[PDB]
Amino acid sequence: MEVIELNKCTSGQSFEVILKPPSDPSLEEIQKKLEAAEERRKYQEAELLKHLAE
Amino acid sequence: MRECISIHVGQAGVQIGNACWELYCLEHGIQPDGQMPSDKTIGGGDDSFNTFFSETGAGKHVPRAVFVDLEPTVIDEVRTGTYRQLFHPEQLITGKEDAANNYARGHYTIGKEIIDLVLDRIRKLADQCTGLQGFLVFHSFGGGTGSGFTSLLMERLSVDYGKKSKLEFSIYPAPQVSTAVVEPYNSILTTHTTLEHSDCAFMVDNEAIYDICRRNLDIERPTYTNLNRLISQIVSSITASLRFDGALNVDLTEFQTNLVPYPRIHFPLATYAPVISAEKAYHEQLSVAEITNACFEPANQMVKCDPRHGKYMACCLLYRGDVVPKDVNAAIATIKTKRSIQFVDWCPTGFKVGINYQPPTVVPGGDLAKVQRAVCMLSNTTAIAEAWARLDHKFDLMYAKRAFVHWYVGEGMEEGEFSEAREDMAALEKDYEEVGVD
Amino acid sequence: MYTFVVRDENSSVYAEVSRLLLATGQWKRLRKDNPRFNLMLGERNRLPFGRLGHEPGLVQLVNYYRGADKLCRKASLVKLIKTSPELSESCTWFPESYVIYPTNLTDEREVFLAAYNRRREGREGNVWIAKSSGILISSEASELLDFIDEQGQVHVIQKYLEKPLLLEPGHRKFDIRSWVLVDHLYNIYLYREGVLRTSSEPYNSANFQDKTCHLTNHCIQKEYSKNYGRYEEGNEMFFEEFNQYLMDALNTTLENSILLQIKHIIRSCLMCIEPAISTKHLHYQSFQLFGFDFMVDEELKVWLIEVNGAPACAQKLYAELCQGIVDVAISSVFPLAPTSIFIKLHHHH
Amino acid sequence: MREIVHIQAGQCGNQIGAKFWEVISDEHGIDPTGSYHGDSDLQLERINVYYNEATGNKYVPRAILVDLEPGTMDSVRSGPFGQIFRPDNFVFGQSGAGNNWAKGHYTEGAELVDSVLDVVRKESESCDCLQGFQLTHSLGGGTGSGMGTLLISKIREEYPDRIMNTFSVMPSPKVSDTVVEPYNATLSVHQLVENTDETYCIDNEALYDICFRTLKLTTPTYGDLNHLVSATMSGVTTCLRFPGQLNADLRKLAVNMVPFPRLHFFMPGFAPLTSRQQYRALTVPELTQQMFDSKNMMAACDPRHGRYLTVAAIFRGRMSMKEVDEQMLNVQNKNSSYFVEWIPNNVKTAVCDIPPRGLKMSATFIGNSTAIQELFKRISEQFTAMFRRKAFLHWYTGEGMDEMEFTEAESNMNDLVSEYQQYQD
Ligand SMILES: Nc1nc2c(ncn2[C@@H]2O[C@H](COP(=O)(O)OP(=O)(O)OP(=O)(O)O)[C@@H](O)[C@H]2O)c(=O)[nH]1
Ligand SMILES: Nc1ncnc2c1ncn2[C@@H]1O[C@H](COP(=O)(O)OP(=O)(O)CP(=O)(O)O)[C@@H](O)[C@H]1O
Ligand SMILES: Nc1nc2c(ncn2[C@@H]2O[C@H](COP(=O)(O)OP(=O)(O)O)[C@@H](O)[C@H]2O)c(=O)[nH]1
Ligand SMILES: CC(C)C(=O)N1CCN(C(C)C)CC1
Ligand SMILES: [Ca+2]
Ligand SMILES: [Ca+2]
Ligand SMILES: [Ca+2]
Ligand SMILES: [Mg+2]
Ligand SMILES: [Mg+2]
Ligand SMILES: [Mg+2]
Repeated sequence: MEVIELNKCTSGQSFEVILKPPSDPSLEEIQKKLEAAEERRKYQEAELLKHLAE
Repeated sequence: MRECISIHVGQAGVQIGNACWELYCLEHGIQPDGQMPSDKTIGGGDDSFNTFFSETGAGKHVPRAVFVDLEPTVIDEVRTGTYRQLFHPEQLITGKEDAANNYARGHYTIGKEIIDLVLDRIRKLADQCTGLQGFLVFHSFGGGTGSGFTSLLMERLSVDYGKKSKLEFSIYPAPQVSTAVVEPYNSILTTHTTLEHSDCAFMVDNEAIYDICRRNLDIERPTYTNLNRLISQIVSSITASLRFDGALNVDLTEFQTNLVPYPRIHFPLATYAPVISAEKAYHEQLSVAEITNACFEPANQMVKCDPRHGKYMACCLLYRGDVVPKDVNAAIATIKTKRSIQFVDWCPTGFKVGINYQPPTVVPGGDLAKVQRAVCMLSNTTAIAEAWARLDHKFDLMYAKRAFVHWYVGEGMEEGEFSEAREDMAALEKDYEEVGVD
Repeated sequence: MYTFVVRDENSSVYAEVSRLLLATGQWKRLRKDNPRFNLMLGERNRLPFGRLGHEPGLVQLVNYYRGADKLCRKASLVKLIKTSPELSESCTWFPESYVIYPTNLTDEREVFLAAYNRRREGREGNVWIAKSSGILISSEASELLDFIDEQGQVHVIQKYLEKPLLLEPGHRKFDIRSWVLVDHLYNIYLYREGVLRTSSEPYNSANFQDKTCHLTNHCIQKEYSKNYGRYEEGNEMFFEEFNQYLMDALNTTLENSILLQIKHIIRSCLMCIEPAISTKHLHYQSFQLFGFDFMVDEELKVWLIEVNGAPACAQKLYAELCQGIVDVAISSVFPLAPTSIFIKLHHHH
Repeated sequence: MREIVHIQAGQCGNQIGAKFWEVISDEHGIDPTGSYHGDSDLQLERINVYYNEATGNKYVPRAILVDLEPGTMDSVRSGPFGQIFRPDNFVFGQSGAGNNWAKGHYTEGAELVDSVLDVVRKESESCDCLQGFQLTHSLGGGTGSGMGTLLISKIREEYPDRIMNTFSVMPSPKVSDTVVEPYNATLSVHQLVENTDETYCIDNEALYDICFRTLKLTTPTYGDLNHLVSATMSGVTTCLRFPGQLNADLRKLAVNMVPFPRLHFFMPGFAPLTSRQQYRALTVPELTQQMFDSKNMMAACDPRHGRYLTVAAIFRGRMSMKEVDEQMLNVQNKNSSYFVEWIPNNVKTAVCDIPPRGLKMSATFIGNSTAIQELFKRISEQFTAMFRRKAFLHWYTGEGMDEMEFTEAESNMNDLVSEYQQYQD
C-alpha cells in the first residue's frame, strides 16, 4: 500500500497506489476498395438495365 | 498546450456531442454566445481549456469539433439550437440521405462521395493547432453512418495523421432503444475495420445507460436526451484531465499508456457514481468509500458484465469534488479485503488516481442532482468481452441464414467481408480468454 | 405463463424438475437455443453466463452459480481452503491436502514431501491418497508421485483417513452425501434427507491394493464388490436407519454427532465464496444444487471430501427433492397461480 | 425534404388512393382546397413528404392519377377532395382495359405509359431528394394490375436506385368482378416479386370478413372495404409523415423488414375495429391483443399458420409508452414460437402522439410472416384450375401474349411459396 508520484496543483492532485508488484492501408489502397465497390454497383445496375431493355 | 479535435459521426455521435459541449461550456464558464469572462487572455492563450476551444479576436471560444451526418435533420438542430453560436458553418457537415442502417451504404456508397470533404474540414481545424494531439470520435455501432462512415474516416485519419492518437466513444447497440435489426452486423463490420486504427475505445451500452436512468433517476421510459446528458457526464469525467490543470491523463497518448498494455485489447470499462435524481426530496451525500465501492457494482457500469470473473490490466480512478488522497486509499484498502479483484500476473496490482477539486457540473433543469463528489473508474477488464460474445452470437444467428445480407452486397460490399470481420472478432474473443482465463 | 430451456439432457435431476414444471400447466418449454426464456437449465461446461440477463422484459434465472467451480474442482477446493482466511490453512475439518502437477507440465511437491517425511519420522500413520477430477492409495511417497507423472492432468494428494468409522455388522466404510440448495437470495437450504453410500466389504488397513473396501462409490461397489446390496438396498442407508444405529451402538444421535459439523462445514464453504459468486446486484439470478461428500472417523469427527456441482440424487429421494427445488428456487422468483423439507442455515450476508 | 411520389392506377387504385389522400389530408390540417388550417406544428413538420407547396401557402398532394377509362377519375375530380389534386396529374385514356392484364401491360397501357412517365418525371424533378414511389392498385383488374406493373418496370428503368413501394389489393372469389382475376393477379405477382422492395398485401376477402363479422355490416360495399384500406394506409405511413426514429425512411423500413429480397409481402393490421359501445376507451393491452389477432389482419392469412420474419408496430395517441413496451414484450414472450429465432429482436415498436381522426389511440400492424404463402396458394389454385383447361386464355392471346408467359409467372409464384415454406421450417 504505497503512494507514488504525488502531484499537486491548485485545481487538484493525482497520485499512484501500488498494492502488489507484477509477477495500415495506404491512401491508394483505400481508393481501390472504394472504387472496386463502386464498380460492383455499376455492374449490378447495368445488368438490371440490360434485363429491363430485354 | 496541445489541441484535441472532436469528431461526431451520425445521429448518436452528433446528439451526444451536443450534450458534451453543452456540459463543457458550463464547466469552463463559457456562454452560448462563445464569450468567456474568466479568460483574461483575449484572442488567444494556451490554457488547459484551450485544448478543446480555440479563440477569435472577438473573444469567442470556438469548440475544436466537427459534426458529420449523411442526413441533415439532426445537425439542423445544432444550427438553430441554444449553442448555434458556438460553431461556424464549416464545422457542421450534412448530406441529403442517410445510410439506412447499412454499413456498406455509409462506408462505400455514400462515404466515397463525402470523405474528401470531411477531411478538408478537419484539415481546417488542424491548421489552427500548434501541436495537435489527436482525435476523439463519437459514433454509434448500429447506425449506417456511425458504423460505416466512421470506419472509413478512421482509416483516412491514420493516413493523414499517422502519429496522432485516436480515441473512440462508441454506442453499443441495445434493443430497448433501437429500431434497426441489422445493428449486430454493423457493429462487427465497423469494429473489424476500425480496430487497428483506434488506440483506446470507451464502449457505452445503451442498455446500461437505460437502466441507470430507470433505476436511479426514476425515468419510466428514458429518452435520448436523458441518456445523452448522463453519457456526457461520463465523457466529461474522462476528458477532464485534458481540459484542466493536472498530472494524470494529461494527453491522449497517456490513455493508451495507462489503460492499454495490449493494443487490440483497448476497450476499458467505465463505471460512474453517484447518479442521484434531481427530483429527490434531498439526498444523503455519499462518502469517498461509498462512491468508490460503487465502482465495483455492475449496476453502475457503462457495460453490464461481471469483472469478478475477468482479470484487470489497468485501473484509473477519476474523482471530481471534495476528495483527498487519504480517504481514497482508505476506501481502496477496504475494497481489496472484500472484493474479488484479480490482476493479470504481468501487470502491477495498483490504481492510478486523479482528483479534480471542482465537483461535477450539472445542466440546469437536467435529471442529475448536484453531488459534492463523484468518481469515474476506467478499468481494462477481460469481463467486457461478454459484450463481444453477446454481439457475435446475434451476428451468427442471422448470418447462418444470410439474413439481410443482400442489402450490403447491393451497396458494393462483398459477402466475404462478413466472415472476414466475424473471424476477426473470434480472434478478439480468444485474446481476452488467453489473458483472463487460466 | 413462464418459459424455460433445457441445455443438459444428461441431468437426471432437472429432467424431473422440467417434468414437474410442465405438470403445473403454467410453464412452457422452448427450444434450447431460444433466448426468450425465464429459466435456463444450463449445460455443465462453458455455460454462457455472459448472454444472460440482457433480454428486455424477461427476468432470467439459471441453475448454476458462475464461479462455483472454485468449490467443486479438486485442485481448486484445496487452493481455496489454504488461501482464504475464512478457511485458513489450519482448517480442522479438511484433510491435509496438496496440489501436485505432473512433471510433464504453483506446485506443492516439496511442501508435500516435507510433511510426509515428518510423519514417516514420527512413527505416525503415513498413508495418503492421490486423485483427480483413477485413484491410488499408498503409504510410500515414491508410488504416489510416480503415479501422477504417468498421467497428464492436475492431481491432489491428501491424507487418507486411516481411522474411519465402521458400521456393524460388517466392519465397513462409508461416506455421507448431503444435498444443499442455494437460491438467488443466497439462502443455504440443507435437504433434510441424506444418504450413506456404504461399502459392502470389510475394511482392511493392511491392503490398499484392493480398493473395493476403501472407496465407497456406488459404481465401484456395484461392479467390483461381491457383497453388494447385502446389508442395505443398493449400499444406500438413509438417515432414519443411520440415526437408530448411532443410538443403539454409540448412544448418540445423528444430529448431535454428525449433523452439526456438516451444517457448519456447508455454511463455512458457501459463505466464503459468497462475495465472488453472489448474484444479488446482477442483471440475472442464480441458484444451484450442491452435493457435499463427507467422511466420519472413529471419533465421530466429520471431514469434507469434495463438493459436486452437478450432483445426482438417490432414486428414493428424487420426487421430494426435485419438488423442493421448484418451491424454493424457481417458484420463489416465478410464483404460480409444509413443513419445509429443507433446513435453513442462517448466516450473515 | 425526403419526398415520396404517389401513383394510383385503375378503378380500385384510384378509389382507394382518393380515400387515402382524404384521410391524411385531414390529419395534416389540409382542407379540400389545399389550404392549411391545423393547430399543431407536428402536422407540417414532414408535410412535404407527400405534399408540394404552391403559391399562397397551398399544399398540393404529390399524386399521379392514372386510368385507361375516364369514369373513376371523373368521380374523384367530382369527389370531396377532387380539387386538391394537381389537374395536370390526371392521366387517362378512353379504351379501358376490360379487366385484362395484357391490355393494361402490352397494348392499351403501352399507348399511355409515356405520358404518365412525363408526369412522374416532372414531379421528381422538383423533389429536393426523392425517396421513392408508392403505387396503390389492385391485381385483379386490367389497368391497376397490368399497367400498374408496367409503370413500375418503367420507373425502375429511369430511377433504378429509388425505393419502389406498393399497396396491392389481392382478388378473392368472395368479392370478385370477373373470373379472370386469378390470371391477372398471378401475372402481377410475377412482376411484384422482382420489382418492388415492399408490397402491402390487402386481401379483399379479409376486408369483407372484417366488415361482415367484426364491423357487423350486413351488406358490405366497396366503399366499406375502402374505409379499412384508408385507415390502414394512414397507419403504415405514419412513420413517414410525422417526426420519428423507427422507420422514418422508406429505405430504412425496408432494411429492417426485408431479410431476403423476394420476401417483401406484408400483412397489414389495424386496431381498433369497433362496430357502432364505440365510445369506450381502449386500453393498451386491448390495443395489442387485437392488433395481433388474425381477425384484425387484412391478408386473410392466419399468422398461427406460419412465423414472423419481422414485425413493425406503430402506436398512435397519448398513452403510456412504458405500458406499450410491456405489452409488446408480453406478446413476443408469450408466443415466441411464432417468431423466427434466427433474427434477434425482430419486433420494432414506434409511437406517435397524433392519433387518427376520431380515436383516442390506435395501433397499426405490419407483418412479414411466412403465413402470407397461403395467399399465393389460393391464387395459384384458382389459376391452375382454369389454366389446365386454358379457359379464358383467348382474351390474353388476342392481345399478343403466349401461354408460355402464363407458365413462367405461375412457376415463379410457386417458387415464392416454396421460399416462404423453407424459412417457416
Ligand atoms: N445513447 C444514444 N444512442 C443513440 C442516440 N441516437 C441513436 N442512438 C443509437 O444509435 C443506433 C442507431 O444509429 P444512429 O446513430 O441513429 O444512425 P446513424 O449513425 O445516424 O446512421 P444512419 O443509418 O445513416 O442514420 C441505435 O442503436 C440507437 O439506439 C443518442 O442520441 N444517444
Ligand atoms: N482422504 C480420504 N480418506 C479416506 N477415504 C477417502 C479420502 N478421499 C476419498 N476417499 C474415498 O473416496 C470416495 C470418494 O472419492 P471422490 O469423491 O474423491 O471421487 P469422485 O468425486 O469421482 C466420487 P463422488 O463425486 O461421487 O464423491 C469416498 O467413498 C471415500 O471413502
Ligand atoms: N378494396 C377495393 N377493391 C376493389 C375496388 N374496385 C375494384 N376492386 C377489386 O379490384 C379488382 C378489379 O380491378 P379494377 O381496379 O376494377 O380493374 P382496373 O380498373 O382495370 O384496374 C377486383 O378484384 C375487385 O374486387 C374498390 O373500390 N375497393
Ligand atoms: C442499392 C439498390 C440498387 C437499391 O437502390 N434498391 C434495391 C432495388 N430496389 C428496386 C427493386 C425497387 C430499389 C432499391
Ligand atoms: Ca485565452
Ligand atoms: Ca494507428
Ligand atoms: Ca389505340
Ligand atoms: Mg442517421
Ligand atoms: Mg466427484
Ligand atoms: Mg372494375
